[PDB]
Amino acid sequence: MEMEKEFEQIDKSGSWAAIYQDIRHEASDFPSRVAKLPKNKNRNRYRDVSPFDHSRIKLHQEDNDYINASLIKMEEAQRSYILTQGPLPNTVGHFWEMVWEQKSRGVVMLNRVMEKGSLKCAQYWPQKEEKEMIFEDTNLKLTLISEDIKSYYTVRQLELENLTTQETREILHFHYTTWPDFGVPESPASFLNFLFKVRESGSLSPEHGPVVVHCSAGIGRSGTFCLADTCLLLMDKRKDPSSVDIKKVLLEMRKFRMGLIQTADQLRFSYLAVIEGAKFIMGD
Ligand SMILES: CC(C)N1C[C@@H](O)c2ccccc2S1(=O)=O
Repeated sequence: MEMEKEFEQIDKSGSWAAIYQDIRHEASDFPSRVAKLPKNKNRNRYRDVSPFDHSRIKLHQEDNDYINASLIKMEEAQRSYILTQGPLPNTVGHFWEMVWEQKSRGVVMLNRVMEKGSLKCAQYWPQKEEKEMIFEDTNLKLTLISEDIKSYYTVRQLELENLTTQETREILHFHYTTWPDFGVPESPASFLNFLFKVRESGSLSPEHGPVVVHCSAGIGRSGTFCLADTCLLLMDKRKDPSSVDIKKVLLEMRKFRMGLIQTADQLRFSYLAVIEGAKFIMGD
C-alpha cells in the first residue's frame, strides 16, 4: 500500500497511537546482560535504555570493553549506523576511542547540550581552535579545525590524533541545532536538507566505518534519522518503490537497538519525511 495513502487513512482515523503500540508489541526482546553489570552503572545515561549484547560495540581494551552503543546493519540497503547515547562526563574518552576504532568519518548530533533547562550530554568537542581537548584515559587529542554555522545546523571539521601512533584523521561533526524542546518539527524540509548534507560529505558511504549518530538516549531523534535514510535508499534501489514498508523497516532496525522512535508523533514525522523526500529520489 502506497505509504502516502496509508498516511492519510491513519490521519483521518486519528490512529497514530494505535499503530505505534502495535510496533511496541511486536518489537524484538534480546538480552542486555553486559549493560546491566554493576561495573557499568556510571556508563549508562538512562536505566531503561541499553544496547543488546549481540549488536553492542566493543571497545578494544582488556580492562572494560563496554559503551552504550549499537551497530544497526541494514543488509538490503547496504548501510550501517552506530546509534549511541549522548556522552557522559566519564564516557567522553570512550566515545572518541569508538570513533577511532570503528573508522567512522562522521558524527551526527541531533540534540543541544542543554534542553528543557537540564544537561542532555557532555560538552565533548572543543569550542575554540586554540583550546584542544586531551582524553588521558584513551590517549587521544581532539582539535577544532573550522566551524560553519547555518540557520538549522552547524558543520565542524575536527582533527582526531591517536597520541600512541601520531596518526591523525579528519572527522566531520554534523549538528542539527533546531529540533524543538517538545514534540517534532512542523515541516520535515530542514531535517531532509540536513540528511542530504550528511550524505554529500561521504560520511554514510561504504568506504568509511559506520556514521556515529546520537541524541540524548540515542533511540528517538536518532531512530528517525536512520529510518528516513534507509527507507529513501530502498525506494532508489527497488523496481517497485511503493513496496517500501516503513513499519517493517522500523521492526528490522529494532532487532539491533531497543526503543527506536519514542512517540507516535515521531512515527508520523518519519512518514512525512520519507513521503516528502521521495519527491526528490523519484527524479525531481
Ligand atoms: C581508507 C579510507 C577510505 N578512509 C576510511 C576511514 O578509515 C577514515 C575515517 C576517518 C577519516 C578518514 C578516513 S580515510 O579517508 O582514511
